[PDB]
Amino acid sequence: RPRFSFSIAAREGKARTGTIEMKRGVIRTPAFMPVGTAATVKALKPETVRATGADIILGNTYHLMLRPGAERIAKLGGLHSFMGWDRPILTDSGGYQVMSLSSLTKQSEEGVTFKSHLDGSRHMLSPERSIEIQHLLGSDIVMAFAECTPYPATPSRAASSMERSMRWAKRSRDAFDSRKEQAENAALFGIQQGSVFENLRQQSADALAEIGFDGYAVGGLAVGEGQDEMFRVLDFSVPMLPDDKPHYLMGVGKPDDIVGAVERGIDMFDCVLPTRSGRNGQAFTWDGPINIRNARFSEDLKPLDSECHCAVCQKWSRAYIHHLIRAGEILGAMLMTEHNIAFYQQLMQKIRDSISEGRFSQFAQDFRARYF
Ligand SMILES: [Zn+2]
Repeated sequence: RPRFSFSIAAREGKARTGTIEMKRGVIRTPAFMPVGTAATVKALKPETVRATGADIILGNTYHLMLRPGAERIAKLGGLHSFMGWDRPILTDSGGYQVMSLSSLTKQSEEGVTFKSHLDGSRHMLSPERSIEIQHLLGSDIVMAFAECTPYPATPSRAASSMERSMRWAKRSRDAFDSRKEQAENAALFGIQQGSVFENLRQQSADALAEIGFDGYAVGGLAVGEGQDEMFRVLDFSVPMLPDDKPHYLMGVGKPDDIVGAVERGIDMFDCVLPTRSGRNGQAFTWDGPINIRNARFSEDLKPLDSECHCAVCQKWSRAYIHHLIRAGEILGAMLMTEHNIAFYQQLMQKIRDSISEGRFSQFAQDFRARYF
C-alpha cells in the first residue's frame, strides 16, 4: 500500500532478507529481476514470468525510447498496461546501453548525444530526460542517470566520471521531485560509482546519502574486473551505503556471483544471462550449467534439473528440449528460458529461507560445492 517501504526481517552476517512494499506489490529480497528489453521478457508471457516466482522485472529505457518510444507508450497507457505486467517494474536510466549500443556517442555535462543503432538517431539523453522517459513508461523504481566508468579506469578518470555522476544524481533527484505524480507513486534509486577505488566509492556514497534516495545501487561492477575484484569492491563499498535501504547490484547474475554478493549485503540483482543463455542452449542446474545441445542429452529422459519444480521440468525431458534447440524451434527458447528464470527464482528463495533460518553461510558453502 505505501509508495515505498523496505523492511529487513532477518540477518546473517552482512546478508539480509526482507521485503519492499510498493503500490503495485511486495518484493521479497534478496530479489532477482528478469530483464524485459523491448517491453517483453524474451520468449515468455508475463503470467509465465510471474509463475516462476518473479515479483518485479526490469524495463529497458534505452530500447523503449527508440522503439516504440516513451511518448507512445505513455499514450497507450504506460508500460504495465502495454506489456501486460501489473506488478512493479524497475527501469534502468539508459546511460549504460547508450554507451554500449549507440553510434557516435557525445559526452558533455548536459548529458549524452547519440545515434540510434537502427534507424537514424533518437538523439538526446540527460538526467532530466531520462527521469522523464521513466515517468512516461510508468516505472515504479526509477534509476538516476549516470556516467559509468569503463574498466580499467585510472584514478583521475574514475574520479571525474564519479564527480559528474554525483552531479547528475542531484539533477535526477530534482527532476524526479518536480514531477508530483512520479514523486508520490514511484521510488528513486541513486547509483554509487568510483570504479575499484574505495576513496572514490566513499565519496560517491556520501554524496548519495547527502542527496537521499530510496535505495542505492552499486554501479560500475561486472564490467570486466572479474569476480575476485568485484567481491573485493563489494566488501568495502556496500558498508558505505545506508543499511536501512536496499542495495542493488546492477547487471550481476551468475549464480555464484549472486550468492557471494548477498553474503556482502546485496538485496537486488538483474541480468540477461538466464534468458540469453536459454536461447543459446545453456540450462542452469544445481550441479552447474549444461549445454542441452550436447549429444549426450539426445536420449536423456530426465528433466533439465531433477530438483527443479518449474513446469518445464515437470513436463518435458532433456531429450525433447535438446531436439527443439538443435532444430531451432521457438518452443526450445521458450522452454529453456522458463526453466532458467525458474531456476534463478528458486535460488533466491533458497537464499531468503536460509538467511531467515540462520543457515545461509552453510547454504552458500553447500551450493558452491555442488555447483562446481
Ligand atoms: Zn525446471
